[PDB]
Amino acid sequence: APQEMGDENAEITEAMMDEANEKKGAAIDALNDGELQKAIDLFTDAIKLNPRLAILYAKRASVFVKLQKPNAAIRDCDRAIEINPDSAQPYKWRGKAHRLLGHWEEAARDLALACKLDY
Repeated sequence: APQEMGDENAEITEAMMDEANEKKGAAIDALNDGELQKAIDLFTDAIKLNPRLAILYAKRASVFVKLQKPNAAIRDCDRAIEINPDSAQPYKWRGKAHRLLGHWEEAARDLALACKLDY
C-alpha cells in the first residue's frame, strides 16, 4: 500500500514553508525518541505543506528503512532525487533500502554515489 506524496504542482507560501519546518522539527524530535510511526506521520504532514523540499522525502525514507519498509523508502528517495539529483542523503537511504531487499548491485551503485556526493 502507498503513502501520501503531496501535490507536486502546489503554490507554496512563506507561511506554508514555516509550518513545514515546524512539523519537521517535531518529526525529528519523535525520530530521536524512537517513536517511528509518529515520525512518519509528522514528515507526511511536512510533505503536504512543502512537497518540493527534497530533505523531507529523504528524512522520511530514512524512517521507512528503520521500519524495514524498503519499497516505501525507495519511492521517497526517487522523489527526492528528482527534486535534487546532486545531494547525498537520498542515495544513502536508497542504497540501504536496496540492501534490505538484497538488490546488491543497486545498493552499491547508490552507496558509491552517496560517498562521493557527501561534502
